[PDB]
Amino acid sequence: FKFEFKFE
Amino acid sequence: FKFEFKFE
Amino acid sequence: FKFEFKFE
Amino acid sequence: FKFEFKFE
Amino acid sequence: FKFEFKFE
Amino acid sequence: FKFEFKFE
Amino acid sequence: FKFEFKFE
Amino acid sequence: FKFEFKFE
Amino acid sequence: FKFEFKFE
Amino acid sequence: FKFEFKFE
Amino acid sequence: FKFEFKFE
Amino acid sequence: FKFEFKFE
Amino acid sequence: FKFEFKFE
Amino acid sequence: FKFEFKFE
Amino acid sequence: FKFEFKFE
Amino acid sequence: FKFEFKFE
Amino acid sequence: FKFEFKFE
Amino acid sequence: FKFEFKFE
Amino acid sequence: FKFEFKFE
Amino acid sequence: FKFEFKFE
Amino acid sequence: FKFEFKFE
Amino acid sequence: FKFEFKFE
Amino acid sequence: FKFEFKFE
Amino acid sequence: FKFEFKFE
Amino acid sequence: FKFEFKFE
Amino acid sequence: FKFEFKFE
Amino acid sequence: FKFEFKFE
Amino acid sequence: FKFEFKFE
Amino acid sequence: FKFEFKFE
Amino acid sequence: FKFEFKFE
Amino acid sequence: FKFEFKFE
Amino acid sequence: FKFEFKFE
Amino acid sequence: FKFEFKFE
Amino acid sequence: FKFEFKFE
Amino acid sequence: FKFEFKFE
Amino acid sequence: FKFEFKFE
Amino acid sequence: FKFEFKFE
Amino acid sequence: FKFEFKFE
Amino acid sequence: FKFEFKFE
Amino acid sequence: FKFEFKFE
Amino acid sequence: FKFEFKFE
Amino acid sequence: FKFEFKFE
Amino acid sequence: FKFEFKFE
Amino acid sequence: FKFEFKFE
Amino acid sequence: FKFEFKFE
Amino acid sequence: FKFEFKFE
Amino acid sequence: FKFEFKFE
Amino acid sequence: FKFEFKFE
Amino acid sequence: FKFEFKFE
Amino acid sequence: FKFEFKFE
Amino acid sequence: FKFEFKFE
Amino acid sequence: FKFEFKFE
Amino acid sequence: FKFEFKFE
Amino acid sequence: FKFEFKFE
Amino acid sequence: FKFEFKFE
Amino acid sequence: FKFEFKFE
Amino acid sequence: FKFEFKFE
Amino acid sequence: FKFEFKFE
Amino acid sequence: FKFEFKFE
Amino acid sequence: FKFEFKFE
Amino acid sequence: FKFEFKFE
Amino acid sequence: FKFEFKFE
Amino acid sequence: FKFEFKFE
Amino acid sequence: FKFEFKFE
Amino acid sequence: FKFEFKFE
Amino acid sequence: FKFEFKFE
Amino acid sequence: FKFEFKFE
Amino acid sequence: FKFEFKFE
Amino acid sequence: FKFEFKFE
Amino acid sequence: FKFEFKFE
Amino acid sequence: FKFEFKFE
Amino acid sequence: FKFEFKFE
Amino acid sequence: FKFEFKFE
Amino acid sequence: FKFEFKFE
Amino acid sequence: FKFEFKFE
Amino acid sequence: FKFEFKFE
Amino acid sequence: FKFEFKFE
Amino acid sequence: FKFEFKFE
Amino acid sequence: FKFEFKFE
Amino acid sequence: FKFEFKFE
Amino acid sequence: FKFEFKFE
Amino acid sequence: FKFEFKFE
Amino acid sequence: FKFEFKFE
Amino acid sequence: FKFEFKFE
Amino acid sequence: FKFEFKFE
Amino acid sequence: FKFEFKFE
Amino acid sequence: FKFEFKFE
Amino acid sequence: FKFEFKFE
Amino acid sequence: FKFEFKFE
Amino acid sequence: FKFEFKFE
Amino acid sequence: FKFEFKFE
Amino acid sequence: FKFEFKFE
Amino acid sequence: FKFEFKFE
Amino acid sequence: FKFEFKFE
Amino acid sequence: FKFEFKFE
Amino acid sequence: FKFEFKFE
Amino acid sequence: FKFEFKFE
Amino acid sequence: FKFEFKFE
Amino acid sequence: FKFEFKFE
Amino acid sequence: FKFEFKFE
Amino acid sequence: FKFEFKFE
Amino acid sequence: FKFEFKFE
Amino acid sequence: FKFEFKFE
Amino acid sequence: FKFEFKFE
Amino acid sequence: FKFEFKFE
Amino acid sequence: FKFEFKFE
Amino acid sequence: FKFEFKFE
Amino acid sequence: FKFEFKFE
Amino acid sequence: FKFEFKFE
Amino acid sequence: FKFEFKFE
Amino acid sequence: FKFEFKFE
Amino acid sequence: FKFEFKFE
Amino acid sequence: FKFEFKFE
Amino acid sequence: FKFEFKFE
Amino acid sequence: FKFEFKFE
Amino acid sequence: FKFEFKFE
Amino acid sequence: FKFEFKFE
Amino acid sequence: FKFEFKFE
Amino acid sequence: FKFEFKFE
Amino acid sequence: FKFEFKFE
Amino acid sequence: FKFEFKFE
Amino acid sequence: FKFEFKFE
Amino acid sequence: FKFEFKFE
Amino acid sequence: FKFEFKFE
Amino acid sequence: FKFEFKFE
Amino acid sequence: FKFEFKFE
Amino acid sequence: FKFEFKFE
Amino acid sequence: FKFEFKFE
Amino acid sequence: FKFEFKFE
Amino acid sequence: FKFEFKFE
Amino acid sequence: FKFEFKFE
Amino acid sequence: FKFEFKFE
Amino acid sequence: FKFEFKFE
Amino acid sequence: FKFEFKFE
Amino acid sequence: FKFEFKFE
Amino acid sequence: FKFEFKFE
Amino acid sequence: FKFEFKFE
Amino acid sequence: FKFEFKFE
Amino acid sequence: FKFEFKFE
Amino acid sequence: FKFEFKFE
Amino acid sequence: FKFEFKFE
Amino acid sequence: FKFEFKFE
Amino acid sequence: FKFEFKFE
Amino acid sequence: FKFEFKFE
Repeated sequence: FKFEFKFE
Repeated sequence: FKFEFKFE
Repeated sequence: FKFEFKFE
Repeated sequence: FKFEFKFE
Repeated sequence: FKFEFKFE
Repeated sequence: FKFEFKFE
Repeated sequence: FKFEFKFE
Repeated sequence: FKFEFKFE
Repeated sequence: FKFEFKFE
Repeated sequence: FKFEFKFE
Repeated sequence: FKFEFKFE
Repeated sequence: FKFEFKFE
Repeated sequence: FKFEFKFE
Repeated sequence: FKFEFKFE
Repeated sequence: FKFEFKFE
Repeated sequence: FKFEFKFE
Repeated sequence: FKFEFKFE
Repeated sequence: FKFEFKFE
Repeated sequence: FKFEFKFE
Repeated sequence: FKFEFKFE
Repeated sequence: FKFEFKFE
Repeated sequence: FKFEFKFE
Repeated sequence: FKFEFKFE
Repeated sequence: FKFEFKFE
Repeated sequence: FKFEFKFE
Repeated sequence: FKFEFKFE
Repeated sequence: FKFEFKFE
Repeated sequence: FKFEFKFE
Repeated sequence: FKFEFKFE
Repeated sequence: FKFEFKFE
Repeated sequence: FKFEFKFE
Repeated sequence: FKFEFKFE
Repeated sequence: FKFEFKFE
Repeated sequence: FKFEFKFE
Repeated sequence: FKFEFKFE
Repeated sequence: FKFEFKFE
Repeated sequence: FKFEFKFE
Repeated sequence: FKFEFKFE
Repeated sequence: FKFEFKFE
Repeated sequence: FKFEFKFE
Repeated sequence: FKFEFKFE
Repeated sequence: FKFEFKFE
Repeated sequence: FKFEFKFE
Repeated sequence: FKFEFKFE
Repeated sequence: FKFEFKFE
Repeated sequence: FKFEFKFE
Repeated sequence: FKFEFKFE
Repeated sequence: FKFEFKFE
Repeated sequence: FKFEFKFE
Repeated sequence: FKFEFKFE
Repeated sequence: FKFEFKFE
Repeated sequence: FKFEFKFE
Repeated sequence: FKFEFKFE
Repeated sequence: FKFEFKFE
Repeated sequence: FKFEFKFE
Repeated sequence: FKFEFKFE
Repeated sequence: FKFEFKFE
Repeated sequence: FKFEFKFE
Repeated sequence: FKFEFKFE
Repeated sequence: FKFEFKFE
Repeated sequence: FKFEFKFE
Repeated sequence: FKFEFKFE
Repeated sequence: FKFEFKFE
Repeated sequence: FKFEFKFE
Repeated sequence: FKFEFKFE
Repeated sequence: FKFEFKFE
Repeated sequence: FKFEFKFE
Repeated sequence: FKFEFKFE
Repeated sequence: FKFEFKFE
Repeated sequence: FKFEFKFE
Repeated sequence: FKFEFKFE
Repeated sequence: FKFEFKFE
Repeated sequence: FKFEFKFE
Repeated sequence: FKFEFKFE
Repeated sequence: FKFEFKFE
Repeated sequence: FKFEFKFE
Repeated sequence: FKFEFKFE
Repeated sequence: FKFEFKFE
Repeated sequence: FKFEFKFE
Repeated sequence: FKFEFKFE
Repeated sequence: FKFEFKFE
Repeated sequence: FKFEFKFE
Repeated sequence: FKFEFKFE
Repeated sequence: FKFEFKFE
Repeated sequence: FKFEFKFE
Repeated sequence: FKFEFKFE
Repeated sequence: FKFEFKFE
Repeated sequence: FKFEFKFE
Repeated sequence: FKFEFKFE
Repeated sequence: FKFEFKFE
Repeated sequence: FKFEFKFE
Repeated sequence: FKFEFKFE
Repeated sequence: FKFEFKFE
Repeated sequence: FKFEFKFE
Repeated sequence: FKFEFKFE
Repeated sequence: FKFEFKFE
Repeated sequence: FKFEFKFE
Repeated sequence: FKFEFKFE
Repeated sequence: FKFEFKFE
Repeated sequence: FKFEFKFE
Repeated sequence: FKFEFKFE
Repeated sequence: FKFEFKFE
Repeated sequence: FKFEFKFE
Repeated sequence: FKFEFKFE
Repeated sequence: FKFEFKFE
Repeated sequence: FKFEFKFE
Repeated sequence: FKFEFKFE
Repeated sequence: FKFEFKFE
Repeated sequence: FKFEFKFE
Repeated sequence: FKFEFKFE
Repeated sequence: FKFEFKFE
Repeated sequence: FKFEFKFE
Repeated sequence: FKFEFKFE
Repeated sequence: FKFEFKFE
Repeated sequence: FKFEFKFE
Repeated sequence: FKFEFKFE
Repeated sequence: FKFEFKFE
Repeated sequence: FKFEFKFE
Repeated sequence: FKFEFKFE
Repeated sequence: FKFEFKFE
Repeated sequence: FKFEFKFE
Repeated sequence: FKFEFKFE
Repeated sequence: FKFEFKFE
Repeated sequence: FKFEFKFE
Repeated sequence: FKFEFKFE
Repeated sequence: FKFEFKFE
Repeated sequence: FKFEFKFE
Repeated sequence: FKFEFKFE
Repeated sequence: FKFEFKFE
Repeated sequence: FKFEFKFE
Repeated sequence: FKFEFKFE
Repeated sequence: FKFEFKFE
Repeated sequence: FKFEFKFE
Repeated sequence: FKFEFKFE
Repeated sequence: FKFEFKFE
Repeated sequence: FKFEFKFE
Repeated sequence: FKFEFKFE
Repeated sequence: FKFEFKFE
Repeated sequence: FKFEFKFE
Repeated sequence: FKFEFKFE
Repeated sequence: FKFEFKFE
Repeated sequence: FKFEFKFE
Repeated sequence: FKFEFKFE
Repeated sequence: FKFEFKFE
């Protein structure tokens, strides 16, 4: 399982 | 306002 | 899986 | 008011 | 997949 | 009141 | 695909 | 009461 | 495609 | 009561 | 295409 | 009770 | 095209 | 703002 | 069971 | 900021 | 039951 | 920073 | 029972 | 459009 | 579009 | 009972 | 779109 | 009782 | 989209 | 009582 | 998205 | 009373 | 996302 | 009273 | 994530 | 009064 | 995780 | 007054 | 886990 | 004033 | 109180 | 008070 | 008070 | 006050 | 005050 | 004030 | 003030 | 002010 | 001010 | 200002 | 300012 | 600014 | 600034 | 900045 | 900066 | 910087 | 820097 | 640096 | 103990 | 006991 | 005891 | 002890 | 005692 | 002692 | 006494 | 002594 | 006395 | 002596 | 006197 | 003498 | 006088 | 004379 | 005067 | 003359 | 003047 | 002239 | 192991 | 293992 | 494994 | 494995 | 082991 | 694997 | 694999 | 072991 | 793979 | 051992 | 050992 | 041993 | 030994 | 021995 | 020996 | 011997 | 011998 | 012999 | 695009 | 993007 | 993409 | 990405 | 991916 | 990643 | 992975 | 990792 | 490691 | 290990 | 190692 | 070991 | 080694 | 792993 | 060993 | 070796 | 041995 | 060897 | 408010 | 032992 | 042991 | 409000 | 162990 | 309201 | 273990 | 209302 | 494991 | 109402 | 895994 | 009402 | 995966 | 009522 | 993918 | 009642 | 795409 | 009852 | 209004 | 298990 | 109105 | 177990 | 309004 | 399993 | 009215 | 056990 | 599996 | 507003 | 009326 | 698979 | 036990 | 009336 | 695939 | 605002 | 009456 | 026991 997030 | 999402 | 969002 | 959406 | 929205 | 929609 | 709406 | 609709 | 409506 | 409709 | 309606 | 209709 | 109706 | 997640 | 997290 | 978790 | 944790 | 836990 | 109704 | 009804 | 009703 | 209603 | 109502 | 309502 | 209401 | 409301 | 309200 | 509100 | 409010 | 607010 | 507020 | 705030 | 605040 | 804060 | 603060 | 702090 | 009008 | 209108 | 209009 | 509009 | 528009 | 729009 | 748009 | 959009 | 978009 | 997005 | 995305 | 993400 | 991710 | 993660 | 992870 | 971990 | 672990 | 451990 | 009453 | 009366 | 009166 | 009243 | 009045 | 009032 | 007025 | 008011 | 006004 | 106000 | 304003 | 203000 | 502003 | 301010 | 600012 | 500041 | 800063 | 500082 | 028994 | 039993 | 039994 | 049984 | 019993 | 049995 | 059985 | 009994 | 059997 | 009893 | 009794 | 009693 | 009595 | 009494 | 009395 | 009294 | 009286 | 008195 | 294939 | 497949 | 397979 | 499978 | 298997 | 299984 | 088995 | 099991 | 057991 | 047994 | 036991 | 027995 | 006993 | 068994 | 007996 | 006894 | 008796 | 006795 | 008690 | 008490 | 109690 | 209790 | 209790 | 209980 | 209980 | 239970 | 239960 | 269960 | 269950 | 189940 | 089930 | 299933 | 199923 | 299926 | 299916 | 299908 | 109940 | 009910 | 029930 | 209820 | 209750 | 029902 | 049921 | 209630 | 039913 | 209560 | 059923 | 049915 | 309450 | 069925 | 049917 | 209470 | 069927 | 309260 993998996950990645970016904001701004 | 900017957003990003990654899954799998 | 990929996702991208923009507001404004 | 502006919006954007991206998928896949 | 693409999407775009405008209001006002 | 004004509206817009884009798809594809 | 395109869409447009007006009210008033 | 006034209305408008656009498609395609 | 076009559309127009009036009421009243 | 009054009504109107336009198409095409 | 055109349309018109009256009631009353 | 009164009615009206227009077409074309 | 024309149309008219009365009741009563 | 950056984020990451791993599971399994 | 395994887990991993990253921030920044 | 880094994190880790193990279970079982 | 077992558990393990790491930080930094 | 390191941690450990055992139960049962 | 009893009943009564008027329209128009 | 008057109505009258009796039951029983 | 008037209405009249009586019960009982 | 009694009842009454008007539209338009 | 006017409305009128009476009960009892 | 009594009731009244207007739209538009 | 105006509204009017009276009770009692 | 009394009531009033406007939208748009 | 303006709003107007009055009570009493 | 009185009330007022604006969005956007 | 602006807001405006008045009471009384 | 009075009120005001801005986001983003 | 900016914020603005005024009261009174 | 007055208020102001920034995140991130 | 920066913060900014002003009052008065 | 004034305020400021940093984490991490 | 660093911290920074300023007041006034 | 000023402030500073470190953990770990 | 139905009314049909077929033309064809 | 229905009203049917076929045209084919 | 229905009204149908079939064209086909 | 329904209004039907078929076109096929 | 419904309005349907079927095309097919 | 509903408005239906079928296209198939 | 609903609005449906079915395509299929 | 709802807006429905079906596509199948 | 809802907006639904069903695809299937 | 909700926004629904179904895909199945 | 909600946003739902259902896939299934 | 909520964001829902269902996957089943 | 919530974010939900339901898988099931 | 909450983040929900359901898995069942 | 919360983070929930529900498995069940 | 909370971190929730449910397992049932 | 909390950490919860619920099992049940 | 709290650490919660529920088991029921 | 129902009682149906159709008109049209 | 059920009772229908369909006039049309 | 139930009572329907469907006008249309 | 219901009482249905349909119009349309 | 319940009372419905559905106009449409 | 309810009283339903549908419009549409 | 309860009172509904659903417009749509 | 409630009073419901739906719009949409 | 309670009063709801749900717009949507 | 409540007063609900929903939007969406 | 209580007053809610839920936008969503 | 409360005043609720939800956003989301 | 109390005042809430919940953003989420 | 409180003032609540939630974020999340 | 009290003032809360809960971020989460 | 308090001032609360929650984070988490 | 009191000031809290609770991080968790 | 206090100043609270919680961590956890 | 259901069982229905409708009489009417 | 359903079992239906109609009697009218 | 359904089973219906209609008598009428 | 349905099984229908009509008797009239 | 449900058991349904309708009477109208 | 249906099976109907009509007697009348 | 349907199977019809009429007897009258 | 449910049991329903509907009369109407 | 239908099969009808009419006797009468 | 539930027991339902509807009367309308 | 529940027991419901709905009248309406 | 609950006991429900609805009246509307 | 509960007992509920809802009137509306 | 609770006793509930709702009135709306 | 509780007793609740809700009016609204 | 508690006694609850809500009024809204 | 408690007694609560909530108004709102 | 307590006595509670809430007003909001 | 919709596609049916009915075999029977 | 549906695909129907009937058999019987 | 949706796919049905109805056998009966 | 659904897949329906009916039998009966 | 969702999968149904309805047998009846 | 669901899997439905109906029987009846 | 979720799994339902509904028997009825 | 759920497993539903309905009966009825 | 839960285990639900409903009856009714 | 948790275990529920809800009878109703 | 809990054990729930509901009745009602 | 914990044990609940809730009767209601 | 607890033992709960609720009544109501 | 969760497990439900609902009988009704 | 602890023992509760809550009657209400 | 406690023993709780609640009443209310 | 401890013993409580709380009446309220 | 205590003995508690609450009243209220 | 009389009381009576006996132990042992 | 024995006990006795009077209030008021 | 033994226990006894009287109220009122 | 008599009570009786025996343990052991 | 053993237990016994009487009310009323 | 008699009770009987045995454990172990 | 073992368990036993009697009511009434 | 007798009960019997055995585990393990 | 093992389980057993008797009612009535 | 006997029950039997075995897992694993 | 394995599973087994008996009713009645 | 016997049941048998095996997974994996 | 694999699956197996027996009824009756 | 035996069942057999294999996926993948 | 692949699929397989047996009944009876 | 055997079944076989392959996709893609 | 591709498809395949076998019955019997 | 074999089947074969190809699209696109 | 009158009511009477018996059990056992 | 015996039951009785009286109404009116 | 009268009612009577027996089980077992 | 005996019960009684009176209303109005 | 009047009410009366009897138990036992 | 035995059952009985009486009405009227 | 009379009813009787047997199972097993 | 006897009870009484008066309102209005 | 055996069944019985009696009516009237 | 008036209220009256009696017990015993 | 009489009925009898057998399966297996 | 065997079946039986009796009527009258 | 006697009670009284007055409001307004 | 008699009936008999066999399959397989 | 084999079948049988008997009547009378 | 006024209030009055009597006991005994 | 007799019937027999064979397929394959 | 007598009481009084005045507010505003």
